[PDB]
Amino acid sequence: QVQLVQSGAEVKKPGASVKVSCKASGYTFTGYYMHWVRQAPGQGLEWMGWINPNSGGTNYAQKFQGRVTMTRDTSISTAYMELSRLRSDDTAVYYCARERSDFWDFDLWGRGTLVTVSSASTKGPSVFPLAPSSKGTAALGCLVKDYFPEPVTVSWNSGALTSGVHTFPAVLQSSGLYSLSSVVTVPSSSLGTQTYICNVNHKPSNTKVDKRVEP
Amino acid sequence: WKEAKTTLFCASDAKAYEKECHNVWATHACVPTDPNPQEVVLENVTENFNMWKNDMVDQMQEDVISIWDQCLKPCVKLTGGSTLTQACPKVTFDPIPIHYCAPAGYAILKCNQKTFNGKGPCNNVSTVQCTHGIKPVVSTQLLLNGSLAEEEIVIRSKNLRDNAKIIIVQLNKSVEIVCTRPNNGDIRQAYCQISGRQWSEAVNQVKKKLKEHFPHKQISFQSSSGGDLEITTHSFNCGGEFFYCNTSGLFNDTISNATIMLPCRIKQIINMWQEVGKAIYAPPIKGQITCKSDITGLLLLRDGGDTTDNTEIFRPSGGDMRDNWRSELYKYKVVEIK
Amino acid sequence: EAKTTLFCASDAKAYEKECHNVWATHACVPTDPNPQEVVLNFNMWKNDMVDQMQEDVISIWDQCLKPCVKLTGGSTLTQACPKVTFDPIPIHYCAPAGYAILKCNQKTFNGKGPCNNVSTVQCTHGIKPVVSTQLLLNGSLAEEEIVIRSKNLRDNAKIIIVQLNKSVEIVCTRPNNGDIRQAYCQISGRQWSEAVNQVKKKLKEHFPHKQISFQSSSGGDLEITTHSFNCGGEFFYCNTSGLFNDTISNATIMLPCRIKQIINMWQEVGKAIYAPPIKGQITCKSDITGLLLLRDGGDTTDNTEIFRPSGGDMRDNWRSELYKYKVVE
Amino acid sequence: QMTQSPSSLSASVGDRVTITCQAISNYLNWYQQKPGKAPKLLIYDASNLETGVPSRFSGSGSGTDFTFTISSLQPEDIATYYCQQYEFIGPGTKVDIKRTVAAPSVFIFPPSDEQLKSGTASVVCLLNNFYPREAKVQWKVDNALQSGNSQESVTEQDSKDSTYSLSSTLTLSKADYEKHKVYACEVTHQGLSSPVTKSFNR
Ligand SMILES: *[C@@H]1O[C@H](CO)[C@@H](O[C@@H]2O[C@H](CO)[C@@H](O[C@@H]3O[C@H](CO[C@H]4O[C@H](CO[C@H]5O[C@H](CO)[C@@H](O)[C@H](O)[C@@H]5O)[C@@H](O)[C@H](O)[C@@H]4O)[C@@H](O)[C@H](O[C@H]4O[C@H](CO)[C@@H](O)[C@H](O)[C@@H]4O[C@H]4O[C@H](CO)[C@@H](O)[C@H](O)[C@@H]4O[C@H]4O[C@H](CO)[C@@H](O)[C@H](O)[C@@H]4O)[C@@H]3O)[C@H](O)[C@H]2NC(C)=O)[C@H](O)[C@H]1NC(C)=O
Ligand SMILES: *[C@@H]1O[C@H](CO)[C@@H](O[C@@H]2O[C@H](CO)[C@@H](O)[C@H](O)[C@H]2NC(C)=O)[C@H](O)[C@H]1NC(C)=O
Ligand SMILES: *[C@@H]1O[C@H](CO)[C@@H](O)[C@H](O)[C@H]1NC(C)=O
Ligand SMILES: *[C@@H]1O[C@H](CO)[C@@H](O)[C@H](O)[C@H]1NC(C)=O
Ligand SMILES: *[C@@H]1O[C@H](CO)[C@@H](O)[C@H](O)[C@H]1NC(C)=O
Ligand SMILES: *[C@@H]1O[C@H](CO)[C@@H](O)[C@H](O)[C@H]1NC(C)=O
Ligand SMILES: *[C@@H]1O[C@H](CO)[C@@H](O)[C@H](O)[C@H]1NC(C)=O
Ligand SMILES: *[C@@H]1O[C@H](CO)[C@@H](O)[C@H](O)[C@H]1NC(C)=O
Ligand SMILES: *[C@@H]1O[C@H](CO)[C@@H](O)[C@H](O)[C@H]1NC(C)=O
Repeated sequence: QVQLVQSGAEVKKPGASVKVSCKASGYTFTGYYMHWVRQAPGQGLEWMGWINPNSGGTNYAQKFQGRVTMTRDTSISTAYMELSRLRSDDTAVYYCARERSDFWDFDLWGRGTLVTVSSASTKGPSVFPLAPSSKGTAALGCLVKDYFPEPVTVSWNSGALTSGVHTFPAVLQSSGLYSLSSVVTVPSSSLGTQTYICNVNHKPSNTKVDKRVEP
Repeated sequence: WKEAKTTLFCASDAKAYEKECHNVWATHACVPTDPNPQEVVLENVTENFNMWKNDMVDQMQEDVISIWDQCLKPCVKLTGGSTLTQACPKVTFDPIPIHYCAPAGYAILKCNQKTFNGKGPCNNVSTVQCTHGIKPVVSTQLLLNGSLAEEEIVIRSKNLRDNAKIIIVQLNKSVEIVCTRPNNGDIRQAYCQISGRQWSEAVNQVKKKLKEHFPHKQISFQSSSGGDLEITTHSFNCGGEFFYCNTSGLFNDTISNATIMLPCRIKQIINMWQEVGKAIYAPPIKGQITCKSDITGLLLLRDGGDTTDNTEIFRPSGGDMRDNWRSELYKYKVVEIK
Repeated sequence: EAKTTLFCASDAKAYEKECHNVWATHACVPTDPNPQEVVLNFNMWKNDMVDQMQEDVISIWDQCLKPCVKLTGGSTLTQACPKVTFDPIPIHYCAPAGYAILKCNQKTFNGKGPCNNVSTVQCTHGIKPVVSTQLLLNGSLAEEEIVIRSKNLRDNAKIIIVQLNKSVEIVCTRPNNGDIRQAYCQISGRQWSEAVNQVKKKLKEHFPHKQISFQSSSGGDLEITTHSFNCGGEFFYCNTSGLFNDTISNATIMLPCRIKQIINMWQEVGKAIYAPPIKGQITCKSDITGLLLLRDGGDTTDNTEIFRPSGGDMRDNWRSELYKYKVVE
Repeated sequence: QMTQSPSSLSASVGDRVTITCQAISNYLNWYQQKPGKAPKLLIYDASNLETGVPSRFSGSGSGTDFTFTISSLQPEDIATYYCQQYEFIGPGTKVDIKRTVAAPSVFIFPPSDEQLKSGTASVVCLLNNFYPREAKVQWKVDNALQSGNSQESVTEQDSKDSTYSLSSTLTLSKADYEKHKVYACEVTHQGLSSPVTKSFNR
């Protein structure tokens, strides 16, 4: 309704550029300044700058001066953020946000895009079933193994099944490749009765999987 | 042409009148240098080189043992079987460039590919009689007074995925290092000077080249894990005296952009590289002992096991001097012309 | 006295793989079972026989000891370098018909002067062509007393060849597998210490009122500054610092040696490179029968005359064996 | 330059939770950021409550000293809280819930025939919905302890029932895997009076 939709997660070699796009819907784009804020993994929030859609005029934090470029396309209500000369400490989640008033109250945020600065190289996940044979509540799941980079999203039954789902954080293997599990506890009675499919999506490799998890 | 293995001969510019030990060894061991040598380029041609199985490397090793057998005679040599006493004369010691040359009917191929990693096919090839002048500098951790890479830093290893196999680094720009024991105080105490800005920049360039071979990981430089002191320090010989230098200030993730001082000791009790054992040498000569040397390469060992912070840790190492010769002999193989 | 070509005879065996035999059979006739000695002024320094043998020994080595590379200023030469079984065998060099070989039976011939007890023989005795420096190996000993021989003792530039009364044993070994070039020699310090005094003593007879000192080599090619020889096809170079020492140990004496692939040739001016040493234990037990010494020149400090080991001219080695022989027509 | 205190705090449901931010004024805004999500603005101009936000959150300010209060901590309030003035943002305050000990359910998963055909074997032990966070899983193969063999991962604190879940993963080559028969994981938690063990036969 009133929304900011950003581009998908990225991986870029050090020294390269990344561009993040932010598309605003449900308000007058020209009316408010758009800001970009980044957040390294596990850390706090860092302001990068703002852009005026009327002017296209920009203000960038000194830390990023000369490395960041904020442009906009008022025709399609889109703001772009481009960071150049990426260094590994630039790995973070990037957010676009609307300044509502000259309180600098950011009432509206995009869901945020992960940018992994890394020399190489994308890998799709292998998706293995975590079958359940033990017993009145049974557990089943999906092992999403050996993928790069973050992130992967996992759902169950195309989103119909949500109660009792635990998608764990990925652990970074000794191979440098990530790995995670998604589990769900279900009624034991269900196991013969109902189909269970986990839906694994890894956009950085455009890998998408539907995996039926069988007894 | 045709790869083959034989006995090469050495040439050098040693002078019959010179009392220095490398000269004295060479005047008997080596013939004089050809003032104008003939190098025959092959245009487009392909040959396979293996720096890790190169009979030329094994020959220089036997040679440097022969030099040290004559130059650096220890007072006491300790072998598990025995303890031995002998004459301990001090000597004049300055490594001199050695050429290794092919006899009649054989040639030495030279790879001209500017950034050859050393095991594989060579794009540009030439035939020569002799290698360039190689100084048999014995050292650990830092490679001294050698040759630099023409284009960009090169990393060379027998097996990069195998942490236990040494990494030979060739630098793009040499970095100067000066170690001095001032005139008499503790006569064993000495020091080394390095430009932190130049060394810090050198580190980043090798770190960046390393990251290409481990794209996943971040790259950390750290002090030696442990072992014999010969390896845990930057160990070398200057004017017959054995220096052992603390490179904690060199292999550091946060290096000072200033002049760097490394502490050194002149050691009389050493572990031999030539053979397994211990030697005791005479106390140092009097006066100022100084070596101004060009750091042109590195010898690193990568840590084994699972990486804690998704970091790969590299620490200075060494000990098998054949690797020192490989750093210079990588681009040559002997072939028998037919 | 006349100049001619002698011919050699030996105890060579046609079936033997050892190279001195192999060379001897094609080059050399069999030993005479029935030798004749008929009792009836010489120069060992001006003897054509020595120049002959030198050519033979060169010839022997050319066939037995082919280096992998021969380094000459003009050129490099590369050839087949096979390891071989190497043990010098005694050679008899004999006069052709119409010629005879005079033999000095003199009790103690200095080798330049007149010999009184002379005999005629067809053949010389069996001489092993041991190529060596500093120490003379596997040769003949003096019958009566240690003998000093020189073209001129007053001229320090002339080599001094000493022939021993009683031999001293020397064992040099490279043990079975460490540095494969590393080797050692064992000599009885007591035996050698006595020998030195008995040669130091003889020397004081020619240099009265002077003390006799032994010291290490003054300098030169490595072949000459060390005791160099060939043992089982491998070239030994041994540090005689412990031998030429005014204060020799009564105890056992150990000399450091190296097996060397690069040598300076005595056959000709140049360098030869030989193959790496064979596997296994390499040992030579030899009898030290003579010395090659050089006397220091100049005004004497401390009234001592200093002597140092020398060599290099392999002809001097043969002169130690051919002194008592002249060729006659 | 922005200060925030405390760094983290544990609190029971219903408690009064107070956070402090230290900076001239104005202006000051408070954000709540839950795990994996973007920040959500709660308090603007120091004291003003954003529309549609529960009345339980509030903010106060005097001069350059500010405070943010949850009057009655609810389970869905697990988040980090950030004060901000213009560009600058406080390091944030992590607020998590304190609750009655809960035992974990335990489940174990054999490696799949899919994964085997590729030559590696991952075995997985699950600890489900427990509290406190502290927990200890150790792997037994044929009564043999293992070390460095496994990795584990923990969820964020659950917004409804305030529990945690934990995954521990055993990896080893198909070769090693078939050199043994009985695979077990042993879970030790304050909720479990005797440590539980789950296992299966190859
Ligand atoms: C990496 O490579 C680098 C370069 O490629 C290496 O750095 C090189 O290191 C070598 C040394 O290893 C250097 O060459 C050496 O320079 C020495 C110093 O040279 C200067 O000083 C001389 C004397 O100084 C007095 O006299 C002058 C009057 O002429 C006066 O102006 C001055 O103020 C002072 O009072 C001066 O005359 C020179 O011209 C230079 O200015 C130099 O002394 C070295 O000579 C050594 O060694 C050579 C052979 O290399 C011999 O010919 C010499 O005789 C001398 O040897 C002496 O020292 C030995 C060891 O102690 C003895 O045992 C010798 O027998 C000999 O001792 C005799 O002489 C003494 C008097 O000096 C007597 O007291 C004794 O009893 C004996 O008679 C040599 O040339 C290079 O300069 C240097 N290059 C660079 C760029 O810096 C680096 O080492 C390498 N690192 C590694 C690890 O390989
Ligand atoms: C001196 O002569 C004897 C032989 O007369 C040599 O002894 C030979 O030694 C070799 C190895 O060195 C052995 O394998 C042979 O069995 C020995 N032969 C005999 C007949 O004993 C000795 O090596 C000679 N020394 C030198 C320096 O040539
Ligand atoms: C060994 O020989 C070298 C030269 O041949 C000489 O300088 C050295 O002094 C010798 N050994 C001893 C103990 O003197
Ligand atoms: C040297 O090589 C490095 C690669 O490690 C490269 O980054 C640097 O620019 C090079 N510089 C020169 C002058 O060759
Ligand atoms: C110096 O080297 C020693 C031993 O090589 C090492 O333990 C030490 O950490 C180094 N210096 C410092 C200041 O640590
Ligand atoms: C080594 O590391 C410490 C910090 O770990 C730093 O303070 C010191 O200056 C460093 N020295 C050099 C020479 O890198
Ligand atoms: C200067 O030194 C600091 C550490 O004191 C270091 O972080 C920085 O990268 C250095 N920069 C250069 C250009 O040397
Ligand atoms: C050998 O000769 C020396 C002197 O040349 C003499 O002193 C010694 O007695 C002699 N020994 C024998 C047994 O003839
Ligand atoms: C030779 O003399 C030196 C001293 O001049 C002495 O140390 C050594 O023991 C002697 N060696 C022998 C074998 O006599």
